[PDB]
Amino acid sequence: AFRDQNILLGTTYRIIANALSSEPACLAEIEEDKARRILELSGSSSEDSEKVIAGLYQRAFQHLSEAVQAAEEAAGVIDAYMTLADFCDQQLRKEEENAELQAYPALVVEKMLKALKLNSNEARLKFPRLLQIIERYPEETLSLMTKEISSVPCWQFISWISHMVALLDKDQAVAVQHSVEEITDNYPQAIVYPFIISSESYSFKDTSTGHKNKEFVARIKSKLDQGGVIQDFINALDQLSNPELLFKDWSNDVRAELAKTPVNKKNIEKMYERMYAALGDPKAPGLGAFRRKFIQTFGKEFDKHFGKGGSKLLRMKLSDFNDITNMLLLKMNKDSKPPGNLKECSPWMSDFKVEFLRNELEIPGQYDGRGKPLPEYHVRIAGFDERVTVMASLRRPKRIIIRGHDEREHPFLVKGGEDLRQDQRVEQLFQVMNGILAQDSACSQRALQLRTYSVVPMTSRLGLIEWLENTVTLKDLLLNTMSQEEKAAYLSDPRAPPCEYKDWLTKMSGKHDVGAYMLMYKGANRTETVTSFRKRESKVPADLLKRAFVRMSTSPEAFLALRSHFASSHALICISHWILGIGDRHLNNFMVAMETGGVIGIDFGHAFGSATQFLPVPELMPFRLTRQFINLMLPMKETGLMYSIMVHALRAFRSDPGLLTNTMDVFVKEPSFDWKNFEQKMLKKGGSWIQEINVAEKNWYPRQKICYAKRKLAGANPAVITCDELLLGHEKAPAFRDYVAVARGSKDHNIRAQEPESGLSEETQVKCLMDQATDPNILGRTWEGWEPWM
Amino acid sequence: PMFVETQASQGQIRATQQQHDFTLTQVVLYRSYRHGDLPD
Amino acid sequence: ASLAFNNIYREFREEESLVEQFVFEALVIYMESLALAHADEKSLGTIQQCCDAIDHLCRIIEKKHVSLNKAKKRRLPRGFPPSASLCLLDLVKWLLAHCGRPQTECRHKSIELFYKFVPLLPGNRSPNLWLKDVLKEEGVSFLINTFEGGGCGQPSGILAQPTLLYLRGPFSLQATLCWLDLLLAALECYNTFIGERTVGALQVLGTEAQSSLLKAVAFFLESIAMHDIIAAEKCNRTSPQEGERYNYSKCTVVVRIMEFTTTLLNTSPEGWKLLKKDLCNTHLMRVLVQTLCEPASIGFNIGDVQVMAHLPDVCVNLMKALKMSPYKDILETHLREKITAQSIEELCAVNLYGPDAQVDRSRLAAVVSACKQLHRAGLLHNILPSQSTDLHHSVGTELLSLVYKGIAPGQCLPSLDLSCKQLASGLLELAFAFGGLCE
Ligand SMILES: Nc1ncnc2c1ncn2[C@@H]1O[C@H](COP(=O)(O)OP(=O)(O)OP(=O)(O)O)[C@@H](O)[C@H]1O
Ligand SMILES: [Mg+2]
Repeated sequence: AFRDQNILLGTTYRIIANALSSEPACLAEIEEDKARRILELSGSSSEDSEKVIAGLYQRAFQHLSEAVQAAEEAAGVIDAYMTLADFCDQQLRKEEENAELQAYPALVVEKMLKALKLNSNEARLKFPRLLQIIERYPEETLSLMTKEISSVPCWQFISWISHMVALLDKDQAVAVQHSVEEITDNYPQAIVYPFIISSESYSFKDTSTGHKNKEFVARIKSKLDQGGVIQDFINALDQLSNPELLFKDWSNDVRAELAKTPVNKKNIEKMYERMYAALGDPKAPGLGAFRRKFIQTFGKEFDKHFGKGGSKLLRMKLSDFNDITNMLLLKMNKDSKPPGNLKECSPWMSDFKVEFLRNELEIPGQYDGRGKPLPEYHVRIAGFDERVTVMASLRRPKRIIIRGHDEREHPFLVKGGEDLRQDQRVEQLFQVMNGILAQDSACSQRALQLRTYSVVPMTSRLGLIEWLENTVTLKDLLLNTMSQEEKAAYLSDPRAPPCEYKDWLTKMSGKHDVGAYMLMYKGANRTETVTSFRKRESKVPADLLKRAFVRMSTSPEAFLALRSHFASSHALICISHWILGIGDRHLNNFMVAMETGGVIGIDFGHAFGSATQFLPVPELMPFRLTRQFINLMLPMKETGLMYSIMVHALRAFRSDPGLLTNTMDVFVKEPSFDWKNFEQKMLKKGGSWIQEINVAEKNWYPRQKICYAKRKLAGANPAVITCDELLLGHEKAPAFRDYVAVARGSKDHNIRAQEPESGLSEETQVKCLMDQATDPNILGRTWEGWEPWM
Repeated sequence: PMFVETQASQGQIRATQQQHDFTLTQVVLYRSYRHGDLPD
Repeated sequence: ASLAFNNIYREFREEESLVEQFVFEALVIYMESLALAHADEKSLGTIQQCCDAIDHLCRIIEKKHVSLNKAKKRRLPRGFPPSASLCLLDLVKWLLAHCGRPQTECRHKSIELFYKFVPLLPGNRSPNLWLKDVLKEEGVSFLINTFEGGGCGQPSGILAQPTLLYLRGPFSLQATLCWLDLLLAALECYNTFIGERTVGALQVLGTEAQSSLLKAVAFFLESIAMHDIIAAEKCNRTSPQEGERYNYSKCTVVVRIMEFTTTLLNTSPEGWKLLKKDLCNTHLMRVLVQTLCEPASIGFNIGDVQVMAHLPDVCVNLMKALKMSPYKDILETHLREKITAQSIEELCAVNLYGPDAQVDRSRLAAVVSACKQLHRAGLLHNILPSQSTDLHHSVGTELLSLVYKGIAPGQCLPSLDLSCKQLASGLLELAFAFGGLCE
């Protein structure tokens, strides 16, 4: 009771001190007795408000440290550790944003690792803050960290194992080196792919420390090649990728590099040999007949132009290199054809034959992280079903079916060429997010959970995504509901919205390219866009989703449950894609489960409002709430199910954001989430922008992406966030004033302009959030491939 | 997943003949349909 | 998948273009599925149905043997290289390469399919001649890498792992079973290829060859064969079922080693000298006299009457085989310490007819079956002389007079139990087997 008494009294002092610091004018607003009672209670006597705030914090730290000291004699000791730990962490952040905080970075590390020793969840999720605080305070904590993380159970790090192997080339590797090798001893398959993906980027420095790091990494690489089975599995999966697509990606990552003169041929030759090792040299590690046919058609021309060696392309010719690649690609996008038997493209997967005591190919993504692993029940690969189905997209990924040893069949979506680490960490954020949603009463009683699917990056330019079965994408659902008159009249008719919109954009601008928006945002006033939007809105049938669910269901209770599940799941992913700020939510990026009705969100390219920052035509909406989603709930208005789901989920997040803001922080502070990766990501996508006509690197600075996210989780107007975010990306745009004028609203037609900028509440914020996403002035002048009329 | 076939390389029905090749354990002729072949 | 072929073989064999494209691809994976069926339990009959399917496909191949080995563009089986054609000879080479694979029944079917398929090839030579050709033109150690090398894929087997020490980790029981099955596969293929003549005995395990069969069998008999106390292969806690499977697998490799040495003696007469440095010493002879005098101490089971109907003839042919050898005296010196005269005057002095008197009557039946089997070998008068007067035999009537006055009144009567009849039938059969004595 003494320990809990001191926890509570320290929390009281912390609440008062955080209250006076948020607005230090309410202290001179309340009462002459109340102000004097606060000024007495801190003990400091200055009447300056800054010293009385620091004195309140000192009393809070005194009481909480007394609680930690009293806690050293399961549910009540780790609470005492975590209150002091997150208090000193919050103080440290309040210093590091802009001599009292001296003994804090030792204290956070010590008490947080002690809590993680005692099977905590809130200390397990707040662990990468320690590896972030090690670098920024290396004097107080580099050997303390090591001697305390030594005696911590090795499987507590599996969820954050992709940070340690990236830390393993630093000045502070010794603080993690014990747990990495303990993981390699106990559970080797939990570290294999994050080790492989981080061996690509080490750059070991030249000290007595860096050489020991190189010795340690070589030791772990010797320990992880159990027969070299995984590199065969990765290579045979890498066979399942279109070769003209790998060539076009190589043209991308050679052209941009070669445009930087004095081009410095050292990395260019490495890029070329990595091209020729897979698309060149035919006597290869085990290619199949697909890649073999490709090489026999186009391997002789790769030294006719680029030279044996590769020093023949070193006459950079930055226009004529594109001429070479176009001369290739004109044939290349015709001659290839994706094969549909697994023996025709990957003989190692065709001839699997799990061997007589060699190893085990565990099916990837099975160490989630929490609890003891117990890999006796993990699924191992017995063989691959010989039916590969190609999806119909530009970056067409193949679908394989892995027959696991436990009587069952698992389908996966193998896609090569792109970096899946962003998708994996967004899914990890969703795990944190609907772990928060489960520990809330009003959300668990509604049973609100985001549908998560596992994403595994094997290496760069190759990864496996779990296949979600009996699902179909939303645009395919809407287009399969349509009758052959509605369907073909929507697809081939010049008065249909996908053809009328382009005419209306020429009618406003004059041109036929993406520069039409930088003239239509200024040239078209508010009533023209709204009226033209309704005229191209009423051409699609009014109730496609209701007819989809009617012909999808067989009884009125079935229809009611399908529509209620669609509504709840879509409102949850609408409010949870805005907190992260995920953009480019067109109709193919949603997938609806045909046997249950729920919505799944896929394809997380744009992470933190980079849709409304970096695209040429920005996307000024929080989420997808077009006319179908609100005709489905008719006769009930928009105060119905979706509004209460959004309000309940937003309140559940904004109750305690300490867990969420830290995880968004360690996601956005990753070096692999940077401008080089985003630039090379949107290049192989077509999408809204085709090239970069920017001034220097477009100024990606993640200092304030999370400042925006903390503002919107603390209470902000959402349209204030949109102007604040396109101010970072569109100030040198010719239509910046009209972008802000469109996003801000009217003070006449919209609730988002009739509110303050900040200090909002949950009902109010979702009110002006649903107002923005349904604004016809916003939907009428947004991107043409987004299809806002649906 | 159905088997998509192999990538390419680089008076109605026949009647029941009574004469076999393989012995049992321990130009062909055609006919038409006789009312129990197909469903009615 | 096997039930669906055992119904349609009758029609699938009745079309040429359907059988001159599909038969090799069918046979290869039906072998592979039978190899996968090694793991499951012997009640589902999946092994039975795959052997039925393989025999149906084999009779199909046997009929149309003239058109199959003609080089034609057929449909390739899994694991096969890309070729301009396919013949039967490549299938024979696939069968020969998949000879020493660890899975039992698939190894058996692969061996016998090879033997059925070295005929029906264009020139019709015997398997002696064709393998001599391929051993003239591919090296003798290729064949040793097929026999010894388990399967073909991973470079493994007892050529890679001669002792269980090289297969080391934390102790897993199933891994020792993998090693035993690899050794058992090499034993079976060596034993079959030397028995059905087809190879020279002295020119496979000889001059300059890493034939790690003899190293493996020496390590097996040195420490592993005798004392399956299963701790003998750990260097925790054992269950009966983990131990019973171990004893079954341990017994059925001892049996195949006994048949292998039998074939090695009966095939090459001057190749006795190979099995001198390792085999004919305390190890193999200790196991053999142990199996003769009491097999259940070594790890067998009495309930399986089938293996108790196979153990007589294997030890009989083994004792008969080195009867005509320089190892007759090592046989005699290892038999004439557990089988002596006082060894039977000891056991002839128990109280036989009591209602609980299995105090040596349990261990009498082992010596009774031992002398029955020694007599059927034909060496009973070699190990037991006539030490009374003459050809008028001492114990050959003393056992008769024993069981005679054993059912004398005088305590009132001996009334008989269950194992008394089994013992007495054995004593009578040994007494009658001693020679003559019908009068
Ligand atoms: N996790 C998944 N489970 C099942 N199907 C999926 C999954 N992810 C994608 N798909 C299917 O694959 C198709 C294309 O996926 P992907 O997102 O890789 O394509 P893309 O090249 O990004 O194009 P788009 O953005 O139009 O989807 C989707 O339309 C969807 O039907
Ligand atoms: Mg997508």
